[PDB]
Amino acid sequence: QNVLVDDVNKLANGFNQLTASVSKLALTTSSALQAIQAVVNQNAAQVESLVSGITENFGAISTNFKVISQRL
Amino acid sequence: QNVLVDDVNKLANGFNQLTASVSKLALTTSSALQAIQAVVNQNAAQVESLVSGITENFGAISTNFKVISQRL
Amino acid sequence: QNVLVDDVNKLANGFNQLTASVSKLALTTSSALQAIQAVVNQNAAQVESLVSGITENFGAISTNFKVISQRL
Amino acid sequence: GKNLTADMSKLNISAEIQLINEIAHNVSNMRVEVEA
Amino acid sequence: GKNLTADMSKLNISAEIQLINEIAHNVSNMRVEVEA
Amino acid sequence: GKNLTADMSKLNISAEIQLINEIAHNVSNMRVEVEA
Ligand SMILES: [Cl-]
Ligand SMILES: [Cl-]
Ligand SMILES: [Cl-]
Repeated sequence: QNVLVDDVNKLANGFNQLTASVSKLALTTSSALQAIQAVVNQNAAQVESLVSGITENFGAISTNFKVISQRL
Repeated sequence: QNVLVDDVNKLANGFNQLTASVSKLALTTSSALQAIQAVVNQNAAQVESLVSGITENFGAISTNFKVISQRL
Repeated sequence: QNVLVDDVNKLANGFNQLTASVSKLALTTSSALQAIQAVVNQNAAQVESLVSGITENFGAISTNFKVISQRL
Repeated sequence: GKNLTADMSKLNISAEIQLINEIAHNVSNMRVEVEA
Repeated sequence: GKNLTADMSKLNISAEIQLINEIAHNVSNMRVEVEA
Repeated sequence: GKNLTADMSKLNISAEIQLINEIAHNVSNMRVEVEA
């Protein structure tokens, strides 16, 4: 009945330690998630932009075959 | 030796608060992870599907050069 | 004043349970994050490698049109 | 040839990011002091 | 020209997702009641 | 035609991964024993 008072002290500090690091854990997870979202979306946008460019090229190539096939 | 009883009460509620929000933290992390997996894999599948299409086009273009180069 | 001693026991075990699973939570989150980084970066590298290849092809196609357009 | 279409998925986990930030604020405001 | 090949990696974190769901269930079942 | 350029972003969360590993080590070293 003397250790109870020390035990309450121990749990108190351990609890405040645990919450501080659960806090840190959440923030660090949040930070990773934000970076992933930015990169995944930008990489998607590039691929979309890339396909548009590839489609313009195939159209210009198709036009060239038609011009030369009839002008021949 | 009167604060012990109140202190046990405080730790009890703080513990049940902490577990509830650690629970929420895990579920929210799980939910982010699931969305990331779905998007990353779908974006990969598209690129794969895209390269197949680009390869068909280059083959058809290669065929056209050969037909016109020998038929000339 | 007899339940205090049992209550300290309960919080003790519940605290050590909570920390063990917060530990597991962090490690499992770390493991997901590592896999995501590896896959996202590799998929990016492939797209980059792919565009280089697509650019070589468009150059060779452009060369063919020029050779045949002037040699005609 | 073929009609290349992209149809890229975009990632939306803004709610999860923001809800995890709120958890990190509600914890850490859970310090437990004692005595007199 | 060149022989375009993709070789896209696919993400597999189903185990981590599921193990994190089990953690969220084992916590939250860790309420600590008291008294009489 | 057009001058295809990629400009792909690369993901860098090595610090977050490593800081989360340190959290998992600092927890779990937070066992609380008692008595005599
Ligand atoms: Cl950070
Ligand atoms: Cl959610
Ligand atoms: Cl694991």
